[PDB]
Amino acid sequence: LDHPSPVIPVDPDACILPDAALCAFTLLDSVLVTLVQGPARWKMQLFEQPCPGEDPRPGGQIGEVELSSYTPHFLPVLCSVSPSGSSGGFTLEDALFGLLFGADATLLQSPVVLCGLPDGQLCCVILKALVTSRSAPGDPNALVKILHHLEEPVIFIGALKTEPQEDVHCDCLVAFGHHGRMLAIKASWDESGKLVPELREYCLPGPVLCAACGGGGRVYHSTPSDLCVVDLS
Amino acid sequence: LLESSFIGSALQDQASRLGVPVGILSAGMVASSVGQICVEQRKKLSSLLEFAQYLLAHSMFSRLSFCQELWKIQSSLLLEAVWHLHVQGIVSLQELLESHPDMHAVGSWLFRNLCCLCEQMEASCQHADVARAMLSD
Amino acid sequence: CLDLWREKNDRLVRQAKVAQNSGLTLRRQQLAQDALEGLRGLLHSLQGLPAAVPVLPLELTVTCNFIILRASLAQGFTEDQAQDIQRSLERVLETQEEQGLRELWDSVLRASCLLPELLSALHRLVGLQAALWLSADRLGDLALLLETLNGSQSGASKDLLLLLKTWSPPAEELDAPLTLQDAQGLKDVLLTAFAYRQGLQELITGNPDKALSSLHEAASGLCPRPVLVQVYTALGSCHRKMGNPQRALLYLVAALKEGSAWGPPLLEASRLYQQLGDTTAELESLELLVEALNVPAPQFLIEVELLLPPPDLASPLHCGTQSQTKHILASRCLQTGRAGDAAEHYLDLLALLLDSSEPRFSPPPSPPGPCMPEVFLEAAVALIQAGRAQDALTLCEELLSRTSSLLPKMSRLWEDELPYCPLWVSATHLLQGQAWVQLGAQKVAISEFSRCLELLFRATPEEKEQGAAFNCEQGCKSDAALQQLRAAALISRGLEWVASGQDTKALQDFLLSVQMCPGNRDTYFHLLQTLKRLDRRDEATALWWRLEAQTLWSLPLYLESYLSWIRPSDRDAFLEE
Ligand SMILES: [Zn+2]
Repeated sequence: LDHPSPVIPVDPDACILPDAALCAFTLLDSVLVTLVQGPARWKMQLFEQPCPGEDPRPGGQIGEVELSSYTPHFLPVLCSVSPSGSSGGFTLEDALFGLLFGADATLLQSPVVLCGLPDGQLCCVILKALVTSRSAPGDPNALVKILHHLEEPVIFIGALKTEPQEDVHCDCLVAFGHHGRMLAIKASWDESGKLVPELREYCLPGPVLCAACGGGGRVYHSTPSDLCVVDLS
Repeated sequence: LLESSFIGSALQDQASRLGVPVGILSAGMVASSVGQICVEQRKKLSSLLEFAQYLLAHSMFSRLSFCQELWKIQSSLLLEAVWHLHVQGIVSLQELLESHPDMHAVGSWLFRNLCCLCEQMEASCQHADVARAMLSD
Repeated sequence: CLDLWREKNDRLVRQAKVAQNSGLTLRRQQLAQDALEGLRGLLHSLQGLPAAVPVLPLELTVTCNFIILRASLAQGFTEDQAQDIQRSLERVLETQEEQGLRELWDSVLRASCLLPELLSALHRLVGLQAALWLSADRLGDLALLLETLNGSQSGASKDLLLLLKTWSPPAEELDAPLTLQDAQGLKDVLLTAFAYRQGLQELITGNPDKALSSLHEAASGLCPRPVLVQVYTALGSCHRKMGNPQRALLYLVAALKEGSAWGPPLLEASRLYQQLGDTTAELESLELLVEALNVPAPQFLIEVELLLPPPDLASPLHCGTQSQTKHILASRCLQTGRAGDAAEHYLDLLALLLDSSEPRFSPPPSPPGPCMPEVFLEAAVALIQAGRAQDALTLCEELLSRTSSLLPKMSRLWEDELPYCPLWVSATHLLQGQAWVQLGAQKVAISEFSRCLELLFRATPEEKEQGAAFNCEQGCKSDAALQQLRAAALISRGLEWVASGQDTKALQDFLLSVQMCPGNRDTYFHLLQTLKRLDRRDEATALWWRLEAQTLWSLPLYLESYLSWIRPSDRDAFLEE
């Protein structure tokens, strides 16, 4: 942004990982995630991003997987989610985090990266658990898992501070669709003296065309007619 | 050695360590392994002699030190073994007998071996073939 | 026009070769993608015409130089290259004389037996498509194609390696339009790659006799030193399976010397010394492996690497990560009884895993291995057998402080099978407990054994009704892990009843563990010793005859280890009395 007519061409020097086939990508702290189309199998990767203020580099790829589950307009989408204790992502609450991803990611304090897929499948992967090499390929059946299949593609993933009583520790998980199934998720701990997840597949209007989150369980979304809000709080 | 080109490199390594020509170590180890050996005896030996043929093709075998070490053994050695050494062109029967100190001891040993052999030729025909062949040689 | 098209093909091939030899990590891939777009546009320009004979050997050399640079960059063949082959083949078919590649190839080679002067390009196209089918694992029809290229009367030659040896390249490749690689340079690669894969497959399927032949074939000829390493390593494995240790060592030495990447040799070394029982050197080798895995260019050409498959887990070439290994060391250290060594190793494991937020990710042992909480247990069992029990508690407490939010709320305690607690909790209460025995605290010991037992019976661990997360498949669900964990905490508590002199309560817990897991005998031992203290004969003999009537499948490690810890040496001696 320092950047040594008010139009500016980029020189191809500014190119890093010319992978060419990459459709999505997201960011954590010191870690970079892409997600790249190939043959049948789409592969998530995971590179370094040099923590010293150097020549702007990828590094060596740490790992790679195949989202075997997916076989192919709509780009798929990536969101990271770190748990409490540990940045442009989201933090959940320890109850939830443990609820969705399991002990491993809780114990590792491991960021977990959600990909939204044109299928409509909403897949998480634990990042710690993705470090491989030529000698050591990632098994997807192990390593990538699948929360809940909206039958329609994905537009926007977030999470929300219901019960609000910069780093806010959210208690509910948000998706959205094109045709407009939402799916918010929660921790209950109810009726059996045991933690259960609270699913809610609502049905909004229309084509949904983007989304966001504002303070206090208020999701600012858009249909073709109108900019409309939903409250969960 | 009881288990090819690898084994040659192994003896090269040992020789570089001890500052010995590879031939002496190869011969010594071969002779000691023959003493250890003494059917599948024959097959182990055949493979050992193929490897010794490789050693000799690469000039990594001192035949004279080999004869010397063989006459240091002199007790475990069967006649079959030394005939196979002869037939595989490893050592001539001539060079062997002209490298022992005690010529009388060689004579007595051969006497014993051949006296046992000419009884052994009356055990079975398949042994008697090999016996007759080496006896004629 | 074909002057210009050929000058363009030549220009882009020279660009690609300049990039392969020179440049940096960016400028390489930049010039490669430049040349790739060039070859794409030129292929579209050539495919626009209804092809003539003199345009055909240029189009096929461009098709091959396009697929080459495609798979070199992608680091893999795909089906787009198969369809490109199909396009160029229908273009050869429609010039002189549709359905699919096999009959298309048969007809095209019939047309090549009419001697159009492009067979230098046809053999190269066979090279690329054979390579595609090789990376796609389509070995059967590959034989059919190369069988059709050679005499059809050699149809009984089912073996691909003899058939590839007989397949000659056709010409010395006179001044045609320039190419990145020659057909014999591809043939050499095909040979070693096919031989290597057949040998590895034979190894994993338990024919390390047949494997030697195929692998020596990969060694003799075009073998980059990196592949030579992997060959020799596979030989290590084969000889090790046979029974021949010294030849095995020989190969591994060669692999180490030639290699800048000696993970896999030392792993075989480990498995080797494990076969002998050379425990000391085994642990020495694994310590070397750790340090080795501490330390860490792609040619625009088809090398062998491209065609090799990813190793399985059954292979000798799967080498985990530092973290995944250091776990090997400590686990294997801990079945021997080097608790002190074990302990160091484990803390260092755990240090790596949790403390890494800043550096590159060091990961957990994978989910064929144990789950991350099974690792905190292995840490604790090691620490107890050291006698570091104030540490075996800052373990069990750290663990349940992170995962509280998960643990069951145990209000079923008030409302008294239906609620759910996974075996690693009940187990953290087991080992929190035995740590208080070492410290000397009867009260809080019997507390923790009772708390373990309540979450074994007044919960079920197998409630996989709702797939609610990521979870432990194996280590935590086994009916084995249940019945033996019950027995463990029941005996653990029985010993504290014996210490207090309440041997009736001890008898109750021992009698229950007998009903629970009748194939421990540690249970029957403790029960029978108590009956021999109090009221021997009829009870004891009734259980004797039971034992002799009665007369380890997949037990998790921290539990196996715990049983071996508590069991008495003077066991069989007592049981034959
Ligand atoms: Zn487990």
